[PDB]
Amino acid sequence: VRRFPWWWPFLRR
Repeated sequence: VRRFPWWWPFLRR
C-alpha cells in the first residue's frame, strides 16, 4: 500500500 504524501505526518486521528 502506498499513499503517504509529504504532508500526512500531521494527519492521523
